[PDB]
Amino acid sequence: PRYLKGWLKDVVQLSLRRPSFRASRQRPIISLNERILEFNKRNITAIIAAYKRKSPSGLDVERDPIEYSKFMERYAVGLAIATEEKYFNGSYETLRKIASSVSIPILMWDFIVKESQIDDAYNLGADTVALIVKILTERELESLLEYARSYGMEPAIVINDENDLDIALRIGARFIEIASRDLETLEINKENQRKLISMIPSNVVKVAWQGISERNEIEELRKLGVNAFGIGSSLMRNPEKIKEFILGS
Ligand SMILES: O=[N+]([O-])c1ccc2[nH]nnc2c1
Repeated sequence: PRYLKGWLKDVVQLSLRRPSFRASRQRPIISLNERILEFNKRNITAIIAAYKRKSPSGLDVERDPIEYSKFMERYAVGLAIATEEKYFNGSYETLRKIASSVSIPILMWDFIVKESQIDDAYNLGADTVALIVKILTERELESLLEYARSYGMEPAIVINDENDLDIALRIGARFIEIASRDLETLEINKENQRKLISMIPSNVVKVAWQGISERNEIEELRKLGVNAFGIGSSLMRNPEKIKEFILGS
């Protein structure tokens, strides 16, 4: 991983030590970026709903993850399931159970720093993973992206500034998450997010993530070329808000 400080250094150290999940996958791979483009062609707003029991940007939410994921199967283009243990209060078992219960694409959200965690995502049933530019060197990013694609996954490459975007293009990202929250300070900068979105080539599948809370914002971002919208805490609180994000109120 890159030289890191503070909580990022801590979470990367923890992830390096994460024991692997050693069972065979029992689920097809279903492409999250292809389904996003299908929604686009169908003029259906594409929301990637996240399940996260906690995050550094929100309070813990104790809801049944299965009931949540079955509800979202009706509406969302894909689910993102936060599996990191210390800061997201996640578990591989929650991912495994959700993947066993739903037939929409699933992204495993965690801090992926070694190949065995991509083996884990595949074996647990996730269709794809995020890879985070801020924590991985270019060589690790390239290696892990190639590794994930050898399983038939197309990872979301997470960026939050111009440096990250330059590295995403350099490693041949096809599917970019433009995160409006800086991982290190937790600050949201939407002006920067919109600038980055305007700099991405039109053939890359773009997900705007973090701080999206209104149908109007989604409509604005769609007009700038964004393909899909990742939304976590507002849906962890009120899953039915997803109906207004897709259909208006
Ligand atoms: O909780 N999540 O599943 C999840 C998904 C994507 C994200 N991007 N930035 N933070 C994120 C958290």
